[PDB]
Amino acid sequence: HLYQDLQREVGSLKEINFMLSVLQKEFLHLSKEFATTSKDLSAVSQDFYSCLQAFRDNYKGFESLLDEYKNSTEEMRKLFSQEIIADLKGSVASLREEIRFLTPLAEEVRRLAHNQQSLTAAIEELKTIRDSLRDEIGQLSQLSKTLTSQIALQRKLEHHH
Ligand code: NA
Ligand code: NA
Repeated sequence: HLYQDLQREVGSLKEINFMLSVLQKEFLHLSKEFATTSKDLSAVSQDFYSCLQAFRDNYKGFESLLDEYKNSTEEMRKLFSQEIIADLKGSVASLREEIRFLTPLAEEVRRLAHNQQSLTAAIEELKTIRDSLRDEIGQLSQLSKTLTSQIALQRKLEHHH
């Protein structure tokens, strides 16, 4: 019931992995389209590729962590503290909300540029989203890395049985 509870809360990680694959390329494309129009917008759009790639690099690790929680022992669950579970839930929820904001901005920038409108607010929003995603994907990455290492060490120390 704990695993079915957290899994419901976090949702499909594969869905996030796929959507970030789509969006990282959409924004690399945008970065090439505007290289000679807005240096500033091109730079932030290019930044999004590596920012989103960090989640994909860690995707197998995140799925593995969820599986470990699914098959957890009484000793393993102590590593899954309430603080850590809350951090997992809140960073994944943050990713989903940020993606909701990020998705329409590529076309919005294309539309603004066509009608010669100011790109300032779009660039500011893209910078804010990039920084937020960097923070949350990095927190998720570190959380998963630490927990998996702790689980491995606990199992290694149980090997004597
Ligand atoms: Na596309
Ligand atoms: Na968090």
